[PDB]
Amino acid sequence: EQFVIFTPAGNHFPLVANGVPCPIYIDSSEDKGVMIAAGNLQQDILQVCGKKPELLTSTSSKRCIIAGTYGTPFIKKLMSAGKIDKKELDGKNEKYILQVIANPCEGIDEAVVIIGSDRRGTIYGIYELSEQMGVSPWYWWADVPVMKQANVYIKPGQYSDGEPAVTYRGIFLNDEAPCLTRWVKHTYGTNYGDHRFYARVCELILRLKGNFLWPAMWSWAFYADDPQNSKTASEMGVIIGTSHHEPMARNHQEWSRKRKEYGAWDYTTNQKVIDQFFREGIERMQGTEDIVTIGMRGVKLLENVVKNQRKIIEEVTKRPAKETPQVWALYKEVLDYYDMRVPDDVIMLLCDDNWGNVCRLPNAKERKHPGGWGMYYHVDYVGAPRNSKWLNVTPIQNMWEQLQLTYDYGVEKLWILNVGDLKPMEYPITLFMDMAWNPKQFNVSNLLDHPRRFCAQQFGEDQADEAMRILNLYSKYNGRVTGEMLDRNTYNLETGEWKQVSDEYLKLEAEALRQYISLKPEYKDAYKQLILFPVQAMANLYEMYYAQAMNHKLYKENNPQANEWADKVEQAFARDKALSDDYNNIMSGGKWKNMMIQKHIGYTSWNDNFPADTLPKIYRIENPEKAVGGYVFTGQDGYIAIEAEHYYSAKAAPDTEWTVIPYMGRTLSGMALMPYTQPTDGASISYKIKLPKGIDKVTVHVIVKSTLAFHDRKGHEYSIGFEGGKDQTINFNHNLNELPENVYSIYYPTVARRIVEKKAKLNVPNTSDGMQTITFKPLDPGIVLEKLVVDYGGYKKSYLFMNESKSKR
Amino acid sequence: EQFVIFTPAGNHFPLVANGVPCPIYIDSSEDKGVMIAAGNLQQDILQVCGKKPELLTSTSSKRCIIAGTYGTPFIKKLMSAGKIDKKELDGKNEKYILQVIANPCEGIDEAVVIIGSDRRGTIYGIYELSEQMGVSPWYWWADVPVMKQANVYIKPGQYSDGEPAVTYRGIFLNDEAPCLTRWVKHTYGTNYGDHRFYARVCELILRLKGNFLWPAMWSWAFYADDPQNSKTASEMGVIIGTSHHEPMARNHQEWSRKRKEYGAWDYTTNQKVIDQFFREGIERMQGTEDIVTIGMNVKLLENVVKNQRKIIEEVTKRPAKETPQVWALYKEVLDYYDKGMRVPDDVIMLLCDDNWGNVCRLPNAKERKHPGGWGMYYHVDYVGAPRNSKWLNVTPIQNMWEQLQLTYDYGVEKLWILNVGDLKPMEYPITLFMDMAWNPKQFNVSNLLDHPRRFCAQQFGEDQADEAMRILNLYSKYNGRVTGEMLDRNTYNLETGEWKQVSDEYLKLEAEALRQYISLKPEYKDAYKQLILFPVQAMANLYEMYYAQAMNHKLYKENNPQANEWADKVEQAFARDKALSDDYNNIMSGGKWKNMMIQKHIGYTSWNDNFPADTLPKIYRIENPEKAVGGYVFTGQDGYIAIEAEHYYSAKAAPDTEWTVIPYMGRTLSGMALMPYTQPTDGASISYKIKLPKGIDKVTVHVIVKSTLAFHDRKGHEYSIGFEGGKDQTINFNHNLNELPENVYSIYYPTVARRIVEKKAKLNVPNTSDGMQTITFKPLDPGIVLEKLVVDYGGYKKSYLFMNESKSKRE
Ligand SMILES: O=C[C@H](O)[C@@H](O)[C@H](O)[C@H](O)C(=O)O
Repeated sequence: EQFVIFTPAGNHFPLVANGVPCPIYIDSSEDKGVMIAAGNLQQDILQVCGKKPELLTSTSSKRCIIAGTYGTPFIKKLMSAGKIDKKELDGKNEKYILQVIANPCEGIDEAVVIIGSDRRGTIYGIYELSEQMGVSPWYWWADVPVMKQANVYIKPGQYSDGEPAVTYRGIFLNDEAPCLTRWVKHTYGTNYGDHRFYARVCELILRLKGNFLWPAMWSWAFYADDPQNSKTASEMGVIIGTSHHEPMARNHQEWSRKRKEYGAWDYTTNQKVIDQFFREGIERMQGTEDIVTIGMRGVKLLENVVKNQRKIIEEVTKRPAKETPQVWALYKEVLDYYDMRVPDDVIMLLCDDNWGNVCRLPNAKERKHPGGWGMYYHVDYVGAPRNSKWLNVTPIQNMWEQLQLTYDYGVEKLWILNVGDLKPMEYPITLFMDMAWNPKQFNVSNLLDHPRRFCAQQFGEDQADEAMRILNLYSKYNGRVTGEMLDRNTYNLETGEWKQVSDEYLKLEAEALRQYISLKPEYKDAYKQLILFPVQAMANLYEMYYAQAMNHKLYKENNPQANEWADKVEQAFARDKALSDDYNNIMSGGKWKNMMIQKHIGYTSWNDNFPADTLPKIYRIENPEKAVGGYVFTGQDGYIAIEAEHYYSAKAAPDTEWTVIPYMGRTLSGMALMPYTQPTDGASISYKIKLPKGIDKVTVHVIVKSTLAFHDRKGHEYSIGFEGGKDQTINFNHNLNELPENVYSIYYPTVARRIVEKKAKLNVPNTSDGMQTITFKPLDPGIVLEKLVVDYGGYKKSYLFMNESKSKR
Repeated sequence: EQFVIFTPAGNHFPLVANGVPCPIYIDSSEDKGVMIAAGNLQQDILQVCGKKPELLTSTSSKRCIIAGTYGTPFIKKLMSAGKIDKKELDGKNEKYILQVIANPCEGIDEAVVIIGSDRRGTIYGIYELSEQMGVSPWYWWADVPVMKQANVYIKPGQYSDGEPAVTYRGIFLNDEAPCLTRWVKHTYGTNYGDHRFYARVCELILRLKGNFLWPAMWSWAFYADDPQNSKTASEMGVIIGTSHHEPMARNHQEWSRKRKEYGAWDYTTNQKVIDQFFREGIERMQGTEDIVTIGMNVKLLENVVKNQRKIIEEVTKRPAKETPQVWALYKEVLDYYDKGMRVPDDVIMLLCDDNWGNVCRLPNAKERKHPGGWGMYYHVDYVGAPRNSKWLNVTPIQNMWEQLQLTYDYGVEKLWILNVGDLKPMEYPITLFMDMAWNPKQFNVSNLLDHPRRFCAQQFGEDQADEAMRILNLYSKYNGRVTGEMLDRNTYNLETGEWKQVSDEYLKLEAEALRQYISLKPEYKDAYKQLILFPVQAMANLYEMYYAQAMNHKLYKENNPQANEWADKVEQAFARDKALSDDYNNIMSGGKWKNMMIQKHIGYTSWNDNFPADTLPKIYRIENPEKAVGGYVFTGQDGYIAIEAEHYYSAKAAPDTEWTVIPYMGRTLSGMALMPYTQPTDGASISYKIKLPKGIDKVTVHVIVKSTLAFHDRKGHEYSIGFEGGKDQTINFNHNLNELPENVYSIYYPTVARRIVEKKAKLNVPNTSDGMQTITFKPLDPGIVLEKLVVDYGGYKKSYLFMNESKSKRE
């Protein structure tokens, strides 16, 4: 695989040495596609080493790069210069051989030689070299830097990716408004995708070793909007197709724009016009490799359409229909129809369910279909049950798992990926393309090596593992539920599931942020696009909805903590906006402005009908300073853990106030009678609980601050007991001193941990009462009550004394 | 309070206008301390505006700053001219008045005037002006940037911090090796703390408005190592003391270093030498404001004190009461005092916290009349039982406040001295401590957090204050739970999710600190790292290390090869701990703080750091983890059994297929699928062994498979699920997952978007003699990916992740 190294070494070809690149020889007979690729190679080398290689007029230099395409005597001489068997490329599809060859031809001492079995092979060779020299396919589309190199040497040996397993390997730009469309407008000034735009797309497809494109078709018409569109793709070597409901090489919008003139999209009543519309599509794609969509939705009718479309193809081409590549999509009713006559030569394009699951795969008879089978796969969708157009939400595993299946069932003629706006599907696109190239090189053991190599490529070797880990995780997390379908109820609040997934995503963000700040500066934009932004956007969205669910829970409980969670919803909502603003406007100098504007907060339907991202509903407790006391707890799972601030009522001693010390202690806060200069006589603080009826004993754990015996050598006491029962008086610190028996056995162990936990076994006075009241009475000043746990079988020893039990006030 | 503003305004004094600072006049009569402070003021102004104010030779400039100290004739003349009453300062302690004054003296049209009741007051005035112009006390000690200003104006009015509530307000550099000691050696090129180092310390103390210092005494001797030490402190205006075990103004090391000559630290047998050692301490500190530690059976201790005070009188030719003295009551001594030990009236009785921020003893109402007053020695760093805390700040904001307010309310107001360890990273507690000692009654529970908020505003700017304060408060609280040294895999409860909770929560805090960090203007990054980010990251990571270690041990005991991942995480976090500290030491602030963050903190088995180095916590790895598959047995708890599909007991593949784990596949752990999908599944099964309570006769089993569709056969995919000893229930999980009108919107699209298919099967539990059940999943069609099973017998709660996996072990 890896033939480029970045240090000089003997019997290694010096492609760049001491900053100086060798020149490039392309024979002038080569297709313009090869030339375009060679030109990009030149530029890539310039990016790599700082000097532009010369494009040689003739076979004259000691060391150079030679690229060309099988079928030429120049290339024959070169293949027997040396020792490359014709059978390595003869009749092969989209294959290159890359090899350092000594004395390749008279006037050249040594060359790295790239020979394609056809022009795309040659292109793929060229781009393989470009890629291995450190120009990612994503150098432009995700601002992946080209690491500068003084030296670039090529290993001896013969290098090939072989032939692609899947014949046509493509993306479909779709769901393209508003992001791609406004981005294109912003970047190119055009209210359509013009050839400058499609030149970038096509360069990307080819660098990814794809060869196929369904252009954007919502409001654009690839063939019609810019007469250079087709020529650009075609000369670069990208095969163009149309989506499954765009027959006969016409873009949907060519009809829609002239609907009043064309009239009805109905074959039974408007056939002459539709046939002619069709005919013109075929005429226009003659001379190209484009694949012709057949069929039509306005069974004997559909066959007649297809019969007629194929006649039209024959009339236009003066060739049998079989010689024009065709695809018939088995998209909906049509699949039912098929379960109908389809000619042998036609690619039967099967569809996923729009969510990455294949619906139908051919059986063993079906697989004998000479035209082959296709798969149209989604990583972006607008439709039921809800649009997924925001972030990548395709788990790496799921794409792999269904594509391996797809290939194993003999679907190998055509793979086409709905990529939405292209960004931010950069990774799945790459996986898709690599899998279409060679699905059998992938198995469960090595799957993650793919995102690993991708991350090595995008962010460097030293970042690959950790970036891959995060890429894999965010893809998984996002697979769970799309941002659009995520809301306050997706996850279970009461079980801790929501907190778990929210905390987990934030942990992933922390990690992504560590990685981000560790990057060399030139990787930051790519990492932001490919890793950090999706992670932060989703982690924050999670927290928003998590905080919302908490807000609602606590609001129903009349607990003024609801207000904090409301703040968090507002903050996260604002953060969502700041994150996208940064992606659009700041990142990459605003190169991707409008690529990240998809509405995602406010869906009440499958479609994003609603105007804009909108604040999830939250509630606030008015006068939260007064919303204190009145807490009643319901025991669950055998215990009641009570944060001391959640008292039912309290009564202060004279010249004192029960005071909440927020954050005090290990958990929520502390309650203390203040000031400490006053006796506490008659103060108490009471907690109301609901035990299951019948529980007759509890062990109450009382957690106070590790206050020491500062006022009175006897130490501090409080009493704890049920209303209606006997109060136990506990002296919680009389042993917290330096006396030999105490100093190591209890004193130092205790004080370093800042709390004192005392247990009181209490008899429940009447086990028939609905509520019990536990009352804490500080008998000495300076006692800070932090927590109580009423254990009736379920308490598990916990440093935080367990999650607070259910309550409401 | 705030008298500096940063725009021009009428009736406001232009201290800096147009980038140009007005000059400074200090009368020649002023103490050198004031001069030193005025010199720093000059520098500070230079930092702020870019131009160094002139130190005027004489009272000749239209506008200038004038600072001086009550009692000089120059200041006398100045106050009896518009319009400052003598009573505002006469006899006041460490007070300033700062006031714009018109025609303050012959030759000056207008001045901002700072008048201290004494030289420290003046100094504090000066530094108040520095601070309000934007020079934090932490400008050097935590690299807090000085926001440049073209214009700095002073509000009219009279400004004062009053008198400090607590007379002596100090820090104790302690536990100082290896960090402070090596940092000093590295920075000052000395093997001891010299006067240049102590000048920085003293500058910090004075800018914080403290006045007191117990210098580092482990391997250094402040008085002896550099003869300029004492002079420097003394002339700056910092009072020097020694720690409670260093009587009579001798540093402990002065004894230790001459222990052969000396020799026994025993008053009963080596009194002549010890008395002389003492006498020399008192001779040496004459001329200074230093406070003399006294003390050293009860009759013996009284005799020592009697003799120390005779020595003080002999040396000073004055009554002992005129020499400030402090006698620490900890341990036996406190009992002696209770038991009835006579302490002379003039002595400051220094009470001690428990080394962990809790006061041990406060004076009662009678005791509080002690004329010498009372002291509190408070710790935010400690080397001792039960275990050293000398790594990070671990003092919750609330705790320092809560005990210090108590301390003050009980009339302990002569002397507050804070053990600060290496000083860094206790920057915040030190500030809180100093501000509280200044004025404890300024603080209450309702405004407490405004203190760290102002601190964060000051250090990181206004726009960062709230969020930095929030993190500061939280990390301080989190650290208060348990010290890094005392934290280990057993601190938190693993089984309840507590460990995960606190680990995840700290990492969330780090995420937040990181957001904040990367939002900062670049000049704040070093200070924020020192003050917020590093402690947060260091602790969050430490938490994860120990959390991962606990998980490792749990899973290892279960013979579950997942243990290995957790082991990786322990190694990684261990390595991260090192990277974090390396950055603090070497990269942050250009390596200014090299060696300040080298404390050992991973490896404690006992109270002291007497182990060679931070060391990898013990982890265990399952050898041959690819073979450590199957053999899982689950124990139901809480009314359900949630089973990740990979955790099967046994499996049998169909011919030419292999049960294959697809890691990460699905919503939780992974997926199990018979591969490849080109083969019929005839006879394949995968079985899970569970322990139900024997009373259970029916369960609803939720079977979670990937939303695979009917790709091979229009009938769709089936599997069977059932108990060994019971009937296998066949479920067709996707026959309805198609575009047929009945299905397309009701079930098809709602299902596939969520990537899974959950089917419930009510199963009867067959009666087994073992109490064990085996539940068996049989894919009858290719391409089925089993992800999870939940066996619900009353406890299942509908959950998107189908609830935390139940307890299991294998083999
Ligand atoms: O914790 C402090 C160090 O262990 C000692 O040098 C110190 O002298 C004593 O333990 C103290 O804390 O005052």
